[PDB]
Amino acid sequence: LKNAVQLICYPDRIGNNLKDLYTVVDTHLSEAIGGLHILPFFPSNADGGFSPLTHKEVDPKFGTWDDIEAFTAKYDLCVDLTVNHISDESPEFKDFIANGFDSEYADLFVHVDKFGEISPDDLALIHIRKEKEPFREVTLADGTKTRVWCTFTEQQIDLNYESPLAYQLMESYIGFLTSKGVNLLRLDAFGYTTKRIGTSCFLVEPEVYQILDWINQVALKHGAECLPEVHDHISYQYAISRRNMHPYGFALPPLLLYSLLDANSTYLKNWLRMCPRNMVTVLDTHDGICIPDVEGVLPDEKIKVLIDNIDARSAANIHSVGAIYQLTCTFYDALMQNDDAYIAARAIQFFTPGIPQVYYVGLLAGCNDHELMEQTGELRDINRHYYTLEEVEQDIQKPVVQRLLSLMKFRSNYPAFDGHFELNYSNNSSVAMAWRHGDYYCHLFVDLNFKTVKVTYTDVETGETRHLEC
Ligand SMILES: [Li+]
Repeated sequence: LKNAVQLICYPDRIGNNLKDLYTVVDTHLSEAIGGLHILPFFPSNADGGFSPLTHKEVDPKFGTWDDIEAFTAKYDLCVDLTVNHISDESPEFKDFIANGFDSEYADLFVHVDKFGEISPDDLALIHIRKEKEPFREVTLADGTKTRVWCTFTEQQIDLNYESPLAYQLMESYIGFLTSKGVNLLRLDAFGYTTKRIGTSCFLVEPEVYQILDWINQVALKHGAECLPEVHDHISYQYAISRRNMHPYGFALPPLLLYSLLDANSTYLKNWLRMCPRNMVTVLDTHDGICIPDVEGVLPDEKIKVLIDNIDARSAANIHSVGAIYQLTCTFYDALMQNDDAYIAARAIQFFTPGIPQVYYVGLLAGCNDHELMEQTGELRDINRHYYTLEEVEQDIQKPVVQRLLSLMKFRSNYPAFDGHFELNYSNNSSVAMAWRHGDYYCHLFVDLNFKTVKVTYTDVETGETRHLEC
């Protein structure tokens, strides 16, 4: 897998289709990116393809499989394996309803009547997305009432991992996708899949790791890399690094938001000393910033400083089990549209060990739009605005976006990152990150209280060290 800036993007949000994205990606980002994580295409009733009827298909409006294949041929390809759940509209679920209890698929779906009568203590013990019980009374064709357990939307149905049919549905999905050339696959919400009474049912030790390893092994024979995603204390991300499945850099976005807010480099630098390896490093993402990803990394005093100095166009936060659970804003509006601060943030991300991943609304320095969110009624939709290609053109004609593009291209192009990372000494208000591969060497220095981003690099054609201000 190549060490170049990637791109998380939608099949339909930019352009009218996947090919339209290909036209723009070839026209620009051809030299800047080298990878592509495309949010799901396959037909879904809920969560933007997070609940597909099947991974074995591509929705027609978004595009055709061959267009996805063309992306696979040119760049790296990452797509979502919703290992936790499948659609109710999905045929295997439909067959189970038609056959009622007597279906091969039904054994694969989890049933809550199997657990006996759950205690109130055991009930409260469960890790909760929303404040209704994670259950689903199904209307069978038989005219009978049964209960399946699902974590997210009712249309999504959780598939338990005590039936090997779960692992086998997985393996067929992985087979199709890795054949289509997907370099990497992200295991969506892996922790939720383990379920036990008297247990949180999220990230349960060590079965969740065992389930992850089996999926990873099938992918490795497949040749597709695994990027399981979890929103929990970084220690779980470190465990994923030990597994060799790639960890996510969920801690760095709020860490950098604080560090830029207060002009404070200390916690960022400790994290850099000890960050997990094989990480893929985000700033702006298609979800919000689920705060528990920064806890421990940033003190509660500083998380409170950040959350307060947020409250002001800027973030909106919805919390179910916490005073703040998540905050939804475009990263640009998180930094109050200050483009020097945003450039420093992207540079720091790129010098962070791991594979940097820029988001589309981030790449076009997009400001959040309330109106798309209001019609949807979805929070995260302020970070998921639709782009037309001429909107694209005029937005890449912005100075901040062109600076960003210069930055993205250099990080993918430069030899030194392929070497070792050495973080340098600096004061508590600035940061110094260096890469040294062989003769090649590059060096990011950011002043956080002035937002100045100076990179010194050695270029073989010159044969001499050179200094530029990205
Ligand atoms: Li690996």
